[PDB]
Amino acid sequence: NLYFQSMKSKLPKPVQDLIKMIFDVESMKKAMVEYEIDLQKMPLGKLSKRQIQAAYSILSEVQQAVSQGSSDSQILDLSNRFYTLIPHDFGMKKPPLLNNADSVQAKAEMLDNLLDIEVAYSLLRGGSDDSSKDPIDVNYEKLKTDIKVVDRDSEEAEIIRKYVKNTHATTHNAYDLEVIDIFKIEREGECQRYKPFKQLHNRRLLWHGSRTTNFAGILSQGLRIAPPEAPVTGYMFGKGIYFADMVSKSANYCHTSQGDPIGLILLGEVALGNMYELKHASHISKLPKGKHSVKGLGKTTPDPSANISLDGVDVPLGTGISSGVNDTSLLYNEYIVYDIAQVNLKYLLKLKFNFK
Ligand SMILES: Cn1ncnc1[C@H]1c2n[nH]c(=O)c3cc(F)cc(c23)N[C@@H]1c1ccc(F)cc1
Repeated sequence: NLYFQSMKSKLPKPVQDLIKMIFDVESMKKAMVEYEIDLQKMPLGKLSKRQIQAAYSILSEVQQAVSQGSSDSQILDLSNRFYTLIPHDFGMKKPPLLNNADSVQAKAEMLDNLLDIEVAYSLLRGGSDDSSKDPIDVNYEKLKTDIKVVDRDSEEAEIIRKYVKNTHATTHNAYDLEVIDIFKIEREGECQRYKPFKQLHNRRLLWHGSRTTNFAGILSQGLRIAPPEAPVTGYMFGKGIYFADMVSKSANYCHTSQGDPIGLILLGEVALGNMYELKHASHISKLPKGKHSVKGLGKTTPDPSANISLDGVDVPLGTGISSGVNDTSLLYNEYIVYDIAQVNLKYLLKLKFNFK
């Protein structure tokens, strides 16, 4: 042409850092190490969906054996089959026999994380690996998600920072949160998928935290419901998509540590409709007619008189008050939907966790 075209990224610097953080191979590897996976038998590139599906089904059979009665033989078999799919490093300490709810639930949570890691990794290795363009921009494109920095002095940013400041507490005072960057995101196709559900009333802007190593999968594919193969163990309100109205609650699901103290949390617009309100666990197959979601009532709720609207989207950013709620085990509210299309992701926050 007339111009020299640099091989540098065409993205702004905070977006570049976001892409590097979510495609960080070192983090993928650390996760594998923490799970004690044998990395020579099962390297990052060897993880597959079919493998993960089959391992979930095994865990469901373990769960059925725990609730409905087991033999030693059966349990040993299921453990052997699980570890054949997800090989364990014998250089490390003996792996747990899968014969109890905690182990089942820890392994299911491993599989959720590994699935998103596999997604990230396959996106990363796929494509034209030619230098026709910057690696950062190529990996950005693969997310099929528009990501823009929200200007810090814009209305949106002031509202968002307020939602964070107010709904962060002195209870989970392990850390305070600091907003580093606010991104506006739009996943390809999601607005169209969401449209019909926009018709329902009670649309709310709610938090959803997750591990950083899951975000490539989250952005490329959107928030998902655990598959049918996955065990039900540990799903307080069954297999759906869970959100909080207090940033403190969602931030726990970032599983950030003093070692890596930055996490990512979403704000999504969720079409709740009529809410089935509950005070304790209850695994949900069907929902009562008239209801389109569940709300788990907590001891603490954002002050409803300090609530705001956006596009006719309720933003419950009031400071946390005692809900007055009688006989509940939940510290905080939760909201669950059972159809992936009831969610429209709007923002992604990068936060600093300042531990004490
Ligand atoms: C599995 N899952 N799917 C969507 N969200 C989630 C988790 C969770 N993710 N992110 C959140 O912010 C969150 C906010 C809550 F108030 C409550 C939540 C969550 N419970 C969820 C939970 C449930 C079962 C489980 F074995 C692990 C974690």
